[PDB]
This record gives sequence, C-alpha cells and structure tokens, in this order.
Amino acid sequence: TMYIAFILSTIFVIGFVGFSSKPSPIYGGLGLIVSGGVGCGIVLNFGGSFLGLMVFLIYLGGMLVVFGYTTAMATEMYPEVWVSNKTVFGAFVSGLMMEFCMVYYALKEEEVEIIFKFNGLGDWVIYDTGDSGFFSEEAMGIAALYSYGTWLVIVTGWSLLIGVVVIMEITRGN
Amino acid sequence: SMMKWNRERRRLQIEDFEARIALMPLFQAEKDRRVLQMLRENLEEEAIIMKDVPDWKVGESVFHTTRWVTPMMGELYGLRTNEEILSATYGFIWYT
Amino acid sequence: MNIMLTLLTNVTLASLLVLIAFWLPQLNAYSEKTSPYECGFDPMGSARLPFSMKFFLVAITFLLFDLEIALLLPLPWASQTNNLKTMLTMALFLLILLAASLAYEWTQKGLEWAE
Amino acid sequence: MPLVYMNIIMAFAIALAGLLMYRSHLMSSLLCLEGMMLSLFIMSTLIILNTHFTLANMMPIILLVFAACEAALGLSLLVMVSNTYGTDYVQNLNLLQC
Amino acid sequence: AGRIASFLKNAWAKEPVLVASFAIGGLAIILPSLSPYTNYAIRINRATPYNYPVPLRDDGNMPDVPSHPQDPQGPSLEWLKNL
Amino acid sequence: MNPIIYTTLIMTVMSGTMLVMISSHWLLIWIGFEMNLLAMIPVLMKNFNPRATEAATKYFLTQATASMMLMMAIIINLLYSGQWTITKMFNPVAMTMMTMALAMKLGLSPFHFWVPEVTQGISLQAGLLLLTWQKLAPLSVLCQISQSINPNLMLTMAMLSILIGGWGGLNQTQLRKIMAYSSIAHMGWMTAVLPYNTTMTILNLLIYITMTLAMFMLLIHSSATTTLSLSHTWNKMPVITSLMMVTLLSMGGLPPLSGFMPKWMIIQEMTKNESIIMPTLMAMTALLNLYFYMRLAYSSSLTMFPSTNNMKMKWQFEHTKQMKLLPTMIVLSTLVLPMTPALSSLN
Amino acid sequence: PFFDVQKRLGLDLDRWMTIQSAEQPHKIPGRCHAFEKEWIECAHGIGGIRAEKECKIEFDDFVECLLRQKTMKRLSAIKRQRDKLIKEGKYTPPPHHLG
Amino acid sequence: PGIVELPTLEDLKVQEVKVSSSVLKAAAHHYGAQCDKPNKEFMLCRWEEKDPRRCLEEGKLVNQCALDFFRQIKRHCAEPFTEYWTCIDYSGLQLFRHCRKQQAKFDECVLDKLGWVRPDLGELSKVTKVKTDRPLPENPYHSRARPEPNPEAEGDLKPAKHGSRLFFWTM
Ligand SMILES: CCCCCCCCCCCCCCCCCC(=O)OC[C@H](COP(=O)(O)OCCN)OC(=O)CCCCCCCCCCCCCCCCC
Repeated sequence: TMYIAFILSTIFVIGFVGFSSKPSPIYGGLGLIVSGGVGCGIVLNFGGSFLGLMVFLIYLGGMLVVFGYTTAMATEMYPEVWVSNKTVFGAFVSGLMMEFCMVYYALKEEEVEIIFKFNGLGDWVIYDTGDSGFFSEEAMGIAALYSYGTWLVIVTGWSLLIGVVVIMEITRGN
Repeated sequence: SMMKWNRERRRLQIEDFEARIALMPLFQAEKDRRVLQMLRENLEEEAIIMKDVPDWKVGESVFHTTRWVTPMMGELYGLRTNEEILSATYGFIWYT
Repeated sequence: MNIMLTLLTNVTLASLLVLIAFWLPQLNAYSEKTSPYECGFDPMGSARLPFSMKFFLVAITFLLFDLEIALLLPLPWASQTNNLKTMLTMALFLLILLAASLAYEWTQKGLEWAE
Repeated sequence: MPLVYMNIIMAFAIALAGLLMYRSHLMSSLLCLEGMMLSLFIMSTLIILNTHFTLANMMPIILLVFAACEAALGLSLLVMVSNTYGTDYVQNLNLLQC
Repeated sequence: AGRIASFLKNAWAKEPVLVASFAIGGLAIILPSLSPYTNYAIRINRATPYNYPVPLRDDGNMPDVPSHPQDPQGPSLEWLKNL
Repeated sequence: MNPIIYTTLIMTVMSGTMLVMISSHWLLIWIGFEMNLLAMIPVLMKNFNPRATEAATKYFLTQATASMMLMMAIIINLLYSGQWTITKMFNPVAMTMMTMALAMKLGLSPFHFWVPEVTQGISLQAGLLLLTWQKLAPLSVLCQISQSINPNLMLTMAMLSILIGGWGGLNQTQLRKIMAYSSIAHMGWMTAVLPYNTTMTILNLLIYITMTLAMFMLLIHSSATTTLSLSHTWNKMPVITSLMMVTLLSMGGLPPLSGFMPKWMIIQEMTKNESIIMPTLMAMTALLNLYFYMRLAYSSSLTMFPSTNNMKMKWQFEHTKQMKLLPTMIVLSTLVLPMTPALSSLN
Repeated sequence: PFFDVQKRLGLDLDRWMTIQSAEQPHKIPGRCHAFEKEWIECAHGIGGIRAEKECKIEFDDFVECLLRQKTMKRLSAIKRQRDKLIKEGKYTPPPHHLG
Repeated sequence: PGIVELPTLEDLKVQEVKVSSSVLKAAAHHYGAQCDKPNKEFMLCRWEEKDPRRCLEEGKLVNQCALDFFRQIKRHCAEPFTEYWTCIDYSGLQLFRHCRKQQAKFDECVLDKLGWVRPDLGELSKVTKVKTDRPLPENPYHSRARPEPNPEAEGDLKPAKHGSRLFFWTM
C-alpha cells in the first residue's frame, strides 16, 4: 500500500510498450485502454478526480470505443494476433527490459540521468501540506473555463464546428 | 418550489461556511504549532543521524531566501511511520 | 482504499463465475457441433463485411458531440461564479454551437441512412 | 524529478518510437499517436495539480478535446484510404514517388 | 401576417419537436436578460463566504469597516433572509 | 466543395495562423497550429483523387507528429519553469524538441520528404497555399524563440535544406516537385540567418512568398504541371513564359532582380558575425537551384519546343478567370532591388 | 506575441493563464506564488538578457519550489544515512517517530 | 543556504482546546461572537507576516480565549450545550438544520445567563478591522533589491546621419 503510484506508472509504461509494439490494432487498443485506466488512477491519486473521470468517460468510453469500432470494420481477413510476428515479441520484450533496468537503477541509485535527472525518493514526498477548504481546487480551476476562459471556449467551439464541417467534406468521397 | 428550497439551501450553506470561518483561527493556530513541532523534531533527529556525514551541516535551508517556505510532505513525514505518511498523503483522497 | 477493494471483489467474483460457468459442465464436442451457426447451413466468410461509411460517420459525430459534452460537464460548478452573465453567455454559446453542428450535419445529408 | 514523471515521460518516448517505427497498419500508428496524447495529458495533469496552478486545470481538457478532433480527422483519412485499397496498409500510399 | 402564421402552422403540424425545441432555446436565450432575479443570483454568489475574511489594521480613518462582526458596519444579508 | 464552405475553411486556416502569431500563451499557439491543420486537410483533398488522398494523409501524419512533439516541448518547459508565455525556453531538451517540431512543420531537410510528395499530390492552388501561407506560423514561433535556439542544430538543418533542395530539384520534370525543392532551399536560406537577425528571415520570407505566388499563378494561368506541358505555353501566350523566365531568374538570385536581395542581406549579416564559410557554402550551393531554374527557362521561353495541332483550337479562346494581383506579384518579385533600405521598416 | 494585438487593443485573451501568480478563482494561491512573484518583480522591464544573470537567485528559488530537486536530495540523504545506521544498530528512532 | 531557524518544542506548548468537531461547530457562532479580538488579531498577524513562527504567542492567546469561552459555557448550561452538540454529532455532515430545537435552548441559555447574542447571517463573514500594537512588517517577502532599470530614452529625434548608410545608398 505504501507505493501505489509507482506500480500504476510502471503498468502504464508496460501498456505503452504493449500497444506501441503494434500488434493487431484491437490488441493495441486494449493496451491503450488499460494504459488509460491506470493513468486515470494515477491522476486520481493526485487529487485530479474530475480530470481522471474525464479520461475515463471521454477517452476510454468515447475516442477509444470509436477507435475499436473503426478497427472492427477496417481490418484484415484474418484479423491478426499478437503472436503472429516475432517483431511484436522483440519490441515488447526490449521495451519491458528497458523498463525493468531503468526502474531498478532509479530505485537502487535515485540519481539516474537518462536525458533528465531523476530521484525515486518516493512520490508522496513532493505533495504539499495544506488545506483546500470547502471546495475542490481542480473543479474551481476547470469551472473557470466559462468565466476566465472565454477566448478558450470561443476557439475550441469554433474548432469543433469546423471539425464537423471538415469530416463531412473529407468523407464525401467525390 | 425549487426556487424556495434552493434559496433556503443557500442561507444554510452561508451559515455553515461562517461556522467554519469562526473556527478557522483555532485551526490555523493549531496547524502552525503542529507543523513547527514536526519540523523541529525532524531537525533534532537529523542532528543525530547526520553527526558523522562529514561536510553535512544540519538545518541548512535549500533556498537562498530566508523567507518562510511551506514544507512539503517529505520534510514533514519523511522520518515517520509508513501508516502516518500514507495517511497524510492519501487519507482524504481515499476516504469514501 | 475501499473503492479498490470493491473493484477487486467485483472483478474476482465475475471471474470466479466464469470459471464455474466455463469448466463445470460435462463436455462432448465434435467438429459439426461447434460449426458456426447459420440457421442450418454454413456461413460464408466473404471479405471484410462490416463496411459502409455511415457506421463510421455516426461514430465520428458521436465523438465530436462527446467532446462538446466534455466541455459542458463543468457547468454545475460554473454557475457558482459572481460573473454569471459571462458564464451564461459562454454556456449558451457552447450550446448554440452544438445545435449548429447538429443542424449542419442534418441539412447536408449527414444523419441520413441513405440508399 | 519524482519517478512517476520519469515513467510518464518514458511512456511518451515509447509512443513516439512506436509511431515513428511504422508497420503495415495505419490504425496502429494512429493508436501510437493517441498514446502520445494520453501521456501528454497525464504529464500536464500531474504538473498542474502538483504546483496547484488552478487556472491551468482546464488545459488538459483543451488538450484532450483538440487531440480527439485530430484523431477524428485521422480516422476519416484512414477510412478514405481503406475505401481506396481495401486495407489501411501504408505501403499502398506510395504512388507519389512518381 | 399570414406568411409567418402559415409557416408556424406547418411546423406545428409536421415538426412539433423542432418548434418546441426552438421556442425553449429562444426563451432560455431571452428570459435571463429580463429577469430582476439574475442580479439576485449574482448577489447570492457574491455573498457565499468560501474564503476566510482576513482582517485589516485600523490605521484610523476606517469608519465603515465594522471592528466586530456584530457592529453596524459592513454588508448585511437581511435582504437574502426574506428572498 | 461549397464556395461558402471553402471560404470558411480558408478563413479557418488563416485564423489558425493568426492565432499562432498573436498569442502570448503556448497553449493558444498549439491551438492555432491544430486549427490550421484541421482546416488545411480538406483543402488538400479538394479534387479528391488517390494522389490527393495520399498527399493529405502524409501531410496529416507529419503535422500531427510535429504538433505532439511541440506539446511535449511545452509541457517540459512548464515542468521546469511553470511558464506558459512564449519566450526563451528554460529547458534545453524542451528547446531541442521544439526546434525539431517546428522544422518538421516547416519541412526542413531531415524532415523534408513530405514537401515534394504533398506538393505533387495536390492541385496548384493547394500547393500555392501550402508553400506560401503554411510557412508563416512556424517561422513566427521560431523568430519569437530565436534567442534560445541551438545555433548548431538550426544551421545544420538550414544547410542541409539548401543542399537537398538543390540536389533533389535537379532530377525533377514535375513542376510541383521543382517548386517543393525550391521551397526547401529557400526555407534553408530563411532559417540560416534566424539565429542572427530575424528581420532578415522576415525579409527573405516576404521575397520568397512574392516569387512563389508569381510562379504558381503563372503555372495556374498556364495550366501546366510538367516541364513539357509548360514547353507548349510559348505557342499560346508567350508573355506568360517571358514573365516566368524573369521570375525564374529572380528565384536564382541573379542581380539586379529582387531575388538577389535576401541572399545579399543574409550574407552581409552572417559575415557581421564572423560567419564566412557557411555563407560561401550557401551561395555556392544555390547554383543548383539556379541550374534547374535555367533548365526550365530554356524549355519554356529561351527556346521553342514542338507544339501540337490541337493548339490552334486554344488560340481562339481567352481565360475565363484572371489571377488576382499577378502583375503586382511579378513586378514585386523582379524589380524591387533599388528599394532595399526599406527593409528597416521590418525592424 | 509576434503581433501583440492584445496589448494594442487592451484585451486579455490568454495572459490570464500565463503565470500561476495571476489572479486565481476564489483567490486560491499557487504553490510557488511568492517565488514566482519575486522572480517576476526582479526581472520586470530589464530584458531577458539582464534578467537571466541578475535574477538568477530568484529563478533558482522558484525552480527549487517547482521541482524540489535539492530538497529531495537532502531528504534522500537523511533517509539513506538513517538506514546506514539502523543496520549497525546505532540509531534508534524516537517514540514520536515510530508511534 | 542558511539555517532555517525554528522555535523550540516548549516555545510551542499550549493548553490545547481538546473538544471535537461537533462540539466546536455547535459553539462556533457564539465562539465567533465572543472571541473576535484575539482571533482576528492572530489572523492579521498570520496574513501580515506570512510566517508561522512570528505569530505563535498570538495563537497561544487564541487558545486561551477559546478555553475560557468553553469554561464559561460549562458553568451555566453545560447540559443544553451537551445535548445540542450531541445532536449535531449524530448526522454525518454535522448539519445545523437537523438540530434547531437543541440550538434553540442552547441559545436561550447564553442570553439569560451570559448575555451572548448569536450572530446573524452574514455578520460572521464580514471583514473587520483590528487595532494591533505589532508594527507592520517592512519586507515580509525578504526581497532582494530589485535590479536597476535600463536607462530611458531622452532627446529629440534627428534624421539618420547620411541616411541608411546601407552600402551605396545615399538616403
Ligand atoms: C536585365 C534584367 C531583366 C532581363 C529581362 C528583361 C525582359 C526579358 C523578356 C524576355 C526575353 C527573352 C525572350 C526573347 C524572345 C522574344 C520574347 C518572347 O519570348 O516572346 C515574345 C512575345 C511577344 O508578344 P507579342 O507578339 O508582342 O504579343 C502581342 C499580342 N498578341 O512576348 C513578349 O515579348 C513578352 C515579354 C515580357 C517581358 C517581361 C518583363 C518583366 C519585367 C522585366 C524587369 C527588368 C528589370 C531590369 C533591371 C532592373 C533593375 C532594378
């Protein structure tokens, strides 16, 4: 129970290795949604309740769902399987071992310098000490989209309407 | 009816918030002493732990500024039991 | 964490029900028994039957509507601001743009299951 | 930096490598793009929650919606390519060499 | 006159759902700008005390800041009690 | 497409570019790039052939990958500074990520492969938009963050762009691929002086956009996309081919034409910084671009290729539409060298 | 911005989310509000070139606040040196540190 | 660099107010009414100084004022207060609205036996002023001196001497 965010992050990276080794896209999507679930859990452990539930509802139940639906239509006659290629196994194995080596090095050394400097002193350590009062600071920051973020709403809504128009232009096929 | 009821629910929330406001100086005064005591206890312990580390100097602020800096969880609970620091980190988040 | 225990229990009991469900019966299987069901005959595999642009278009339009819904979810807390006229203007703006996307898809064929 | 950040940035690097190293299917590359976006979302969320940058709490929402719009566009492109060639194989997208 | 009435007739006869939806959306657009109560909602949101009301030091010449919570100075919620 | 929908998509492309150029916030800059790409993809697929679809797909893949890398650079910068303002980057690897992302968006040499294929696969109007308007946003970002770029990385990419644009364009008979390789070389010229003087980058961009607009409008006026099709244009409208020849000479940077101004100013500004070998290399390498420009001029105006019998039909017909601002673009692309000191207005 | 339309038209299009010391909802403070404020008040109006050297202390304190790297190093040293003396049976953590 | 200076453990000792959240909430309105002076004075110190270590004795006075407030409750109707805070303690949100009968006979105690009127809605949320003796902190941020600004532009614009001077150009 002492370490929860680290198992979650290691599983996150494992799922990333799994779907980025690119088996047939249905198993890649399964790995992506496993990664998304554990990442939603990660941000739940950081106090990002609304953001993680957004991950769930819109990413895993929306965007993914649509991805798997579209894969179920444009696939191979025998939709492929993970095992069918030695390349998938090699990529997944290399990614898993580079995960294991670096997490072991960071755990037992705490001063790795792979591009960035890292210290696995813990993950609870960086949390600050204070009271947030009678509201969720995350929800207040996100609800400010309609009061502070007028410009953001304007450009995002315009881009979504343009996205509808754009999709209907491209898919017409003439 | 919903107008009547939601209007009443807003005054009740104001009353609750004012109860909290009245209680806040007590809680702030208590939290200050608690935090300072934890920091000073860590200091007294590290004066012992770090006796033999050669160039170590105990109490040395990581910051250039001498202004008060609110400690992180690591400075507060880094020398206490796993259950206590687990509570101080995730007790609210996990409470359901 | 209570919720984690609850999820563990639900998943564990569902998998246990699988294990009893999928191992307890007495089995005797031959080739023609497990043949794919096609109302008394054999099915044709053909070649990638699940097609037609309309199934993909409804998925894409649901995706974009779901994104705007993601933009609408913070609304219960948005009504708690002192600057209520700006917030109301922006929420209604987002909803008009949702209605405009629906109307544009509607008028330009869009939502139709054509011939 | 804490080791969660290490693993999140590592996930982004793995998604980038998986996208740059192609295979036959286009959908696999699009899923790698989606993984890159998801790692960006989590990194942004961790940074924003940790430093209590309250107004920046909305930034991950915007990132998610815009990247999903791009994903819809890419899915439509894949569907057009498949309707041309019956598959989403990138090796059929080579007739611009001449 | 008859043209708009006839259009509304045809819409009510063939697409009542769209008529109801457009009327509801139009009222949702229009009615808030005429309500005396919208300002009241703004005031209620303003009168909700989320934060601590950290005090001030009376340097003299502060005759409108109360001193005590129950002094006849500072804003009053008597209006909200009857609304 | 619907004329209203096409106008809206064009306006959305320009508004994404403007969002990039008017924002102080990195998230809004990323939003502008996203909006530009979203609106740009349909204009590439306007004709809708498998070539157009493949061009759009390759464009989308490169631009989306670049955008994700740019967002990662922004997030690393925020991780180390907490800053959203577009200013110097506070992290070196974030700066490297951002530089690579912006170069991939621009199509610089190590990320140049998409430019020739996409330009060939789309129509001349789409290519005109692609090679003129799409350079503004990444270059403006680069000019804003120029004080923190690694000069070695940028100069490497610019020199490679010049070399590859020179060499790749040598082998082309397709006018769109020739335009794309010329664009790669000119982007290299723009980005070489970027570490030293962003005003020179703006000047070179304006001159290049003028020349590219003139050349693409002449091609659209000619309806020619191959060198042999252009070789018939003398027997229809020789004025167009002579104007095209002077424009190609300008593109080669031959004095006293307008295309010589950016090279001359950039060489001067570079020698001001003890940079002598690189300007000499760049000027020498541009002779390749001038070589295939001169090949096009030979086939188009300076000599007369065989025509066809069916060309007599086209003689009795005028153009239904007329290219806007083409005479102005031609004069600006050839005759503006005496006005060089006006470049200080860009300061 | 390349074209500072906001400062010409007086509009606040995106400057409100640009720093964590800007005005926040319900006046919720940023975690590094004082550090950012001090660095910004040091670096104001002297240009980035001067601000990079002459405001180095404020930016260093800000970066330490954001990513507590040196704080984490010191805590890690205290932790691992504590264990370095648990094994030998040297240091007994006191009752208020064990329960 | 530098030593973080810390108070000792006995600089931090105080008579604790050891009553629970429901007991605290039940008396909260009369507590705000009766204990405003040291509470607002300590909150002034905390926001003015941005330092827990600078306001310890004010917090120590906060504690004493709370303690004496509760000892005044205890000697007149500890029993109605006990019933009221018990009823408040039952509900999982510690709601006031479920305990109005008990709040009623707690409130008509302190009037008759102690004089304590209960603050009205909004009074406890007011920003008040405190007449403190503590000097106003001069540099609460412990700020360094700010850098000297670049010299401003003075003088009138004259035309460029010999023009642009760009190569061969004379204007
Ligand atoms: C020194 C630098 C510049 C050098 C180049 C100058 C101009 C060169 C023009 C082309 C020269 C090469 C071709 C020579 C063969 C003859 C011309 C040709 O190719 O076609 C001839 C044809 C004639 O057309 P015509 O029959 O008159 O049409 C009547 C209506 N049916 O069509 C024509 O005659 C068309 C002619 C077009 C001319 C275009 C001019 C563009 C602008 C020139 C700028 C010059 C700058 C000089 C230096 C300035 C420095 C600041």
